[PDB]
Amino acid sequence: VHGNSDLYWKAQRYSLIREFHSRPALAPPLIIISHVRLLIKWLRRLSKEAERKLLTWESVHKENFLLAQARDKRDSDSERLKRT
Amino acid sequence: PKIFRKKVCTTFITTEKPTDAYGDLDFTYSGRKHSNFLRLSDRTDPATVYSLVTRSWGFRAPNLVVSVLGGSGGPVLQTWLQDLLRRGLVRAAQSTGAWIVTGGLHTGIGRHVGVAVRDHQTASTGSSKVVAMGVAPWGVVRNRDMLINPKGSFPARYRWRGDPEDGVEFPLDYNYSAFFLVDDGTYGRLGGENRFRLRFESYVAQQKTGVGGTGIDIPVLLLLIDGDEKMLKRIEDATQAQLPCLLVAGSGGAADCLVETLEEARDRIRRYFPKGDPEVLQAQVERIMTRKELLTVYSSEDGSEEFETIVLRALVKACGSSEASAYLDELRLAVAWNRVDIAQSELFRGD
Amino acid sequence: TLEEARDRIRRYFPKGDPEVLQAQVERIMTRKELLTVYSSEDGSEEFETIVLRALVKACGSSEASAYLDELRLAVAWNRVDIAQSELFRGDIQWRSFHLEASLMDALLNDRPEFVRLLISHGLSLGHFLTPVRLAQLYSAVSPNSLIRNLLDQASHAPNVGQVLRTLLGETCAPRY
Ligand SMILES: Nc1ncnc2c1ncn2[C@@H]1O[C@H](COP(=O)(O)OP(=O)(O)OP(=O)(O)O)[C@@H](O)[C@H]1O
Repeated sequence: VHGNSDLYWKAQRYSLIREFHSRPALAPPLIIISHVRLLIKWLRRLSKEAERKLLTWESVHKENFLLAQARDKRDSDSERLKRT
Repeated sequence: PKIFRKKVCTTFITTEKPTDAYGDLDFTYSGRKHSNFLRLSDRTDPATVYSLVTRSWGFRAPNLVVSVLGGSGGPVLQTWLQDLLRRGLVRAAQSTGAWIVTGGLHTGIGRHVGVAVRDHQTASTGSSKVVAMGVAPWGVVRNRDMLINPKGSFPARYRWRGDPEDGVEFPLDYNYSAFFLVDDGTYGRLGGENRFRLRFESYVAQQKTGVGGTGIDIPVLLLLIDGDEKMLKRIEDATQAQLPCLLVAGSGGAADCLVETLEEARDRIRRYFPKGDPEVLQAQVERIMTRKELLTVYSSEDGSEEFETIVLRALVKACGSSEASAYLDELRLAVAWNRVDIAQSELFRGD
Repeated sequence: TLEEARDRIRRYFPKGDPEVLQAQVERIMTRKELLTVYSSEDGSEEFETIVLRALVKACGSSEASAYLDELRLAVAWNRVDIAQSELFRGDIQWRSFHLEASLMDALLNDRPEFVRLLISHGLSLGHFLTPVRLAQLYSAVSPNSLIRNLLDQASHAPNVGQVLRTLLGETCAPRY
């Protein structure tokens, strides 16, 4: 079981971190002042060129990945037997 | 730094003004990656042009420079010559590492070379592009009025393919990596750009190959297709600067020079390839035979890997004086091109 | 077709009825282009090429419509090896809509190699994707499929963006 349990834990670990991120930012004894803050709030009711430089960098690595995959497929022994 | 590209190069209208068009040019709604761009004046110093290329834009040094000329067959070339342009030239430029100096317009030679570059990039995965560079006059550009705004490193959405008008303005081929648009302020003439082409290729043929130089001089070869009368005046302006040439078998002035090298009647030979101007162009034939060694023939020996060997034979024949310096240059160029298979079977046979 | 004596030619293949069947030879030479010859060129994969040459020769009037029909028939037969080595050699100056029509035939049917082949020969998809063509792409849906039922439920209130919203919600869902 040990392998599938480690994969399941690594997948759920994001959900546990994300639910400590969105909490009232005080300890439970003192959270009542933040529920009062929430209750009165209920009663009242990357830049553009940095994104472009990022996505062009990603597209460079995508093109290198697909070329290296194609060169590894072409130099295999079964494909070379097909061409022979 | 971005104003530095404008403060070095100037443009004349002849009232000379600092330039305003340095571009990271891209094409609208198309796959091709941003391309470099410059609008330039004529009679500029080619040293700062080259330092713009290898320091600012960023291109490696050439191991070979092959400029293609001609333009007789307008819309469609022979498929035999499309086999020559695709499987002879562009894959040799992919292997050795080379620049192709061709008119960056969509007419004549630059269209056919652009077909060969596109077809070779499709049917081959070598993880490296073919550096093709384009020179063209500023007056014939289709959308020259879009490229003004001097802000910096701007991708100008150059509208190719639009407003189809023929004969006057020509669009830019997207199969080129960098553009050198040479301006005379004429806006409609064909171009006195042949002087800048000869000065730039002479300056490239002065420099040395390698990391800190310390190598051989960069070989520059000229490839001709059928052409016109002004192409033969372009032959002579090339071969005065000690640049060898190479001839194809199709028709025109190229086959004119072939049959003239196979052997009054010569004036009759002049009276059917252009049908005009006998005695001035007969003096051009006289200067062709003053050189006699910077001209080679491709038609007798044709092949795929035969092309790079014919380039070497053109460089050996045009070397001239010393024999041992010629074989030294052939060995060090085989090292520079990173091709062991040439030097092992053509330089270490035993002769 | 390799070339009085023609009545003598009639007097040994059936040995009978000379002049009526001579009028049949007359009507054969009225057509003169719907007749092809197999004997000079024989081969295994030569047969399908000879079928194409018979269809090109009998096309007649327009040249560009003949090469358009040869390309779209090579798409319809699902044979890339014909179109690559007999239609993209370099003799034919292919235009835009000549390639866009065969690209629509290669998208509506499931021919991926023609999609890669026709995109690689210099076609711009920014001009290709007309919203009428996009409606024709989502039209070619099998009636016993899943998206046939899902696009019928999206027309109850094409409507692809509503299908993506009812699958993926507000977030994690594209627009159109
Ligand atoms: N400005 C250009 N530079 C380089 N190649 C081009 C340019 N315009 C078109 N091409 C290439 O040439 C082919 C089309 O040729 P052409 O430009 O003669 O007709 P077209 O523009 O398709 O006609 P239409 O105006 O009907 O679209 C296209 O596949 C394209 O890849």
